Amino acid sequence: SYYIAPRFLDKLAVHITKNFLNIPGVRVPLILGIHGRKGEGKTFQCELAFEKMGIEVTLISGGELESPDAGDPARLIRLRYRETAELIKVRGKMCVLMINDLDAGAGRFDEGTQYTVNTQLVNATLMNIADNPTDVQLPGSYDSNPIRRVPIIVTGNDFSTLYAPLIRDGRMEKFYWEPNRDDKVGIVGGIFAEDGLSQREIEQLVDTFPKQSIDFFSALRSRIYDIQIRDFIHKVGFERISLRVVNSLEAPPEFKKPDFSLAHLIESGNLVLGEQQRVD
Amino acid sequence: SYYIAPRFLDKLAVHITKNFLNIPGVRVPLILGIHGRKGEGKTFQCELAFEKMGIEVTLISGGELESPDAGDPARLIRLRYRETAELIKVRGKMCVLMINDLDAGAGRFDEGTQYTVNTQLVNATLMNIADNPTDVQLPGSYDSNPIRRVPIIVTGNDFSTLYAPLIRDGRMEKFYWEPNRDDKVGIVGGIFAEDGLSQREIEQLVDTFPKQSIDFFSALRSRIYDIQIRDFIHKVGFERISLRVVNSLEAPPEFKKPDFSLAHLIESGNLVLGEQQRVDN
Amino acid sequence: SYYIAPRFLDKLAVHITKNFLNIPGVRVPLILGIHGRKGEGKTFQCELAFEKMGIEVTLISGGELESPDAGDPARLIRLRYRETAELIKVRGKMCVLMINDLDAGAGRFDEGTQYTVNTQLVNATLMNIADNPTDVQLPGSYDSNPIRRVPIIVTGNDFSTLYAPLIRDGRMEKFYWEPNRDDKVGIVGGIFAEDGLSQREIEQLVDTFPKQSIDFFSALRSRIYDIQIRDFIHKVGFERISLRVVNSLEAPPEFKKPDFSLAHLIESGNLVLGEQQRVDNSQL
Amino acid sequence: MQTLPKERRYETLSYLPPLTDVQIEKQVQYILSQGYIPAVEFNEVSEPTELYWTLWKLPLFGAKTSREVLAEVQSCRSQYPGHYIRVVGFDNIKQCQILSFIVHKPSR
Amino acid sequence: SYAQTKTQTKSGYTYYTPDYTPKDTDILAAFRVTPQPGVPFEEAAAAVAAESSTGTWTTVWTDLLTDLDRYKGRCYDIEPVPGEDN
Ligand SMILES: Nc1ncnc2c1ncn2[C@@H]1O[C@H](COP(=O)(O)OP(=O)(O)OP(O)(O)=S)[C@@H](O)[C@H]1O
Ligand SMILES: Nc1ncnc2c1ncn2[C@@H]1O[C@H](COP(=O)(O)OP(=O)(O)OP(O)(O)=S)[C@@H](O)[C@H]1O
Ligand SMILES: Nc1ncnc2c1ncn2[C@@H]1O[C@H](COP(=O)(O)OP(=O)(O)O)[C@@H](O)[C@H]1O
Ligand SMILES: [Mg+2]
Ligand SMILES: [Mg+2]
Repeated sequence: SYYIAPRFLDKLAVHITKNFLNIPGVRVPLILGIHGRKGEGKTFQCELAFEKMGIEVTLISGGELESPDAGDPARLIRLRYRETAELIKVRGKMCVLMINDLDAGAGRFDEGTQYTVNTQLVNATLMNIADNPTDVQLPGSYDSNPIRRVPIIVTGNDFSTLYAPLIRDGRMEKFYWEPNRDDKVGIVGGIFAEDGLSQREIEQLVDTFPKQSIDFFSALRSRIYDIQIRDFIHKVGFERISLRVVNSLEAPPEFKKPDFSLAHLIESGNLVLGEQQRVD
Repeated sequence: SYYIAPRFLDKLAVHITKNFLNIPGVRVPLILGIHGRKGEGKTFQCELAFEKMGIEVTLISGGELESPDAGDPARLIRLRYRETAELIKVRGKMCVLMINDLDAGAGRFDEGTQYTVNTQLVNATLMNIADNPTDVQLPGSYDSNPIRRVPIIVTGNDFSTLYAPLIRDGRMEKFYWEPNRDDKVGIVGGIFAEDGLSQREIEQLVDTFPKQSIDFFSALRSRIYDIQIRDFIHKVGFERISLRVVNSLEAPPEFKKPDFSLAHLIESGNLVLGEQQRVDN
Repeated sequence: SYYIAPRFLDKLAVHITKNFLNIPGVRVPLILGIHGRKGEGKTFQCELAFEKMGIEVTLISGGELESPDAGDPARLIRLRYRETAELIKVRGKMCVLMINDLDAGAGRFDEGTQYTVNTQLVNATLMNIADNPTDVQLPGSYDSNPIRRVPIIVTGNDFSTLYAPLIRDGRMEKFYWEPNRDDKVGIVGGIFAEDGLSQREIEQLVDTFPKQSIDFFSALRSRIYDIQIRDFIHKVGFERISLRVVNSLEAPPEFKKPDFSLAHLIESGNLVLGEQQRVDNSQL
Repeated sequence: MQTLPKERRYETLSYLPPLTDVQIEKQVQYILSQGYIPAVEFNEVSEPTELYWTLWKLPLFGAKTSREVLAEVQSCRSQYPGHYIRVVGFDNIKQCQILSFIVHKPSR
Repeated sequence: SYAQTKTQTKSGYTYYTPDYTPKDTDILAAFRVTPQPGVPFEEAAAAVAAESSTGTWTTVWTDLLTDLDRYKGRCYDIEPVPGEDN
């Protein structure tokens, strides 16, 4: 029931549609890349959009091709591209392959500041697919028969300089997604829709923290049981909190549905602000 | 006899209980991070809180997270996690894994500093356990059996120098430690509890040195013993002080409890400040 | 025959003996750090002190704390600590591990200077041993066995360029050494004790050159022996001076004690001061 | 003088007194130190004629510690209490088995 | 921009190879190769050396019980035919 921003949906629609469409005289970028701040919800929006459209999605982890002890990215991206192409025929629906954190989540500090051998391989593989999308080749069992072209989505914080050729060529399209007031109200409104908050209340939350990530507001819901747990500990007592809960056959702890008010959310908001401030 | 701050106690108790409790819908972070200033009572207080509740602790050293073998420290963490996971199923009580001083193990000091592949792997491992705590397996095995969830306690000096994806709302609950006036009075009061000081006197001691770490009071406490030992060395003699203290078949030298007066302690406190000031200059 | 300052002897005697004694309800710092200006007698007076009390020393160089293997300088400190712990059990005497010139081992100077992981891990390891003296382990060998506590002595020029949490009152006892007039007179007097100078003469030597380290006065004696040695080289001849010091089956050359006077000592001291000034007032 | 009793034997290390869990740990440690691949085999009957034993799972190509091998033996032992179980060590360069010894016999 | 030079510590631990020098006890073969359009020259040569020897692109549990470099044919030289395309 989560809200999707109209702009985000439009950018996905046009890219997927145009690639699948067969209009002569027209050139289309195969790869689309989205860069934004962390916890903006780029991954979350992509997954939602595909469900509404009903189009099949193949997901490849950023850490799956960044790790030295994983395999071969060059052999992997090719294999995933072929498999996605098979879905269109069998499934009879549009199929898209997307990558998350191409230059991130590896564990390395640089985050694309310094290139790696593995970084070079992805660039090489992607460039080959973008030039010749219709024909993609594995090491063995070369097939003469062409494959249906498949659109690619990529999300990150920023794009490396190695990709600059593709963008100048116009083979890659870069979309910068930043939330607005209207977008915030939608997303915040969707999260707390089940709780039941007035329109005026939702506006106040966004106004309290004008410059905040989308992830923060979602994280606020989690710290509602804290008061109950803290109070519960006292009745049981510190001496034997562990034993009863960890490995004892008794009735499981029961918590009444937390009351939802704006005051509680502001108090919780301040605490997370303070902690983030001190850490950075 | 040692005082634990209620703030510090309630923060630990909730995180550890919440991991073992199952509440539908709520996403609970696995790791708790305690960070602050040096010698403010981060490691010491954790020990006290694990004694009162009476829970089993698995320790990992800070500088243990680098080896002359690739992969080896990353394998170390998974192994220690699974050992703690088994303990819950056997003993029938809470168990916790604490990595102390994680700032000097994984933390990037500065841009200049060059790192190996091991530091990459340790960040990569901790992200996996924080995502799939129930599904932890060793690299290259044919077991794949669901194991028990184990909460992690992490202590450091500066989290500003620590891999960015690790410090996330869903992944790690951070916590900043800084004792207040009341907190200081309680703790310092606990140190000098056997000495016998009035409430007013204890207040004055904190007021004299307000911008001080907790260890600073313990330093002067231990220092009110120097004169006695120095007198003992002279009487015995410098030529035979080793045999009289290491391989002696006699009775250990007793030391009468020195005078613990506010005026004498302030004098001693000024002396320690003077030592720090000399270094600072 | 050398004079050790009573301030320096007391500080060392107390810290070491305190660690071996187990006074109940007292938390003791494991590491003693001594810092001061260069050539003031930090290292030298330690070696005099350990010899007097007759206690065993294990030595770690400062420049030893870097190798092309990851976490290998960190492994060395643990190994050298355990070896010292065995000496107490077998020989039955006090033992001390000493790391000299730690400033050049695990310290960062500017911001430009690129370092390595080892610096980070050396500081990590020293904090651990200070925390848990009884529990020191080696990688690949995990055995539950307690070992005896060993005190550590550290010498440095500047501690400012060192990881902060490692220098705190609980973890390390700090000591600043800067000898006074009475300390100077005592030490310098101890060097020239055999020579035979009056009290007033020894006072004058310190007064003439007040802003000087201890090493200055020990370096002064070397220059008085120049004349005798130069004359010896000439008499033998430059051609065959080598086969008369290294591998010679003859009685070693003997030198008489030179005229140790105030006037002669002053002149020599002025010449050394000129030599120091020359390096300081250098353009490029 | 003493007459030798009739007893059935099981190749290597069968004449020594029954191996303790510490002793088996040391023998597996030898296999990993040389760089051989450890593998677990099990069989219903112990006969000199038969030379193939049914392989338990797959060879352990990525084994870092001897504890990982012993954990695989305990899994097969709990599953098959009445089967013989042995540990083998494959060498890739020589292309031959280097060590093979029995760790479990059918209980009662 | 700020560039730095460094010293480092080390942790420590497949068919087309032009660096290889042929042995006196080797069987050598010359092929006149014509690939399909859209196939590289070095890729086509590596395919011939693999398929005429052992093949084996994917490693199985049986393959790890033997040496892989010992029994393997390799391409060491590529020369173009004059006045001809691909
Ligand atoms: N609550 C307390 N009661 C009695 N003594 C305390 C207490 N808290 C701290 N201390 C003393 O001060 C020292 C502080 O120890 P830690 O808890 O290791 O400090 P820290 O915050 O972990 O310092 P860093 O950042 O790891 S160096 C202890 O060794 C005790 O001597
Ligand atoms: N007490 C003394 N009696 C006789 N000679 C001394 C005495 N103290 C110092 N000296 C001389 O001066 C030198 C000073 O040596 P150190 O003890 O290394 O000084 P230092 O302060 O440790 O040098 P740094 O700071 O490590 S470069 C000694 O080697 C002796 O030659
Ligand atoms: N439209 C949305 N509705 C609800 N939650 C959202 C929405 N967009 C993002 N989120 C939240 O964002 C988090 C995931 O962020 P992610 O999609 O990975 O962002 P990014 O890729 O920009 O880092 C989740 O907690 C998810 O609930
Ligand atoms: Mg600590
Ligand atoms: Mg020195």
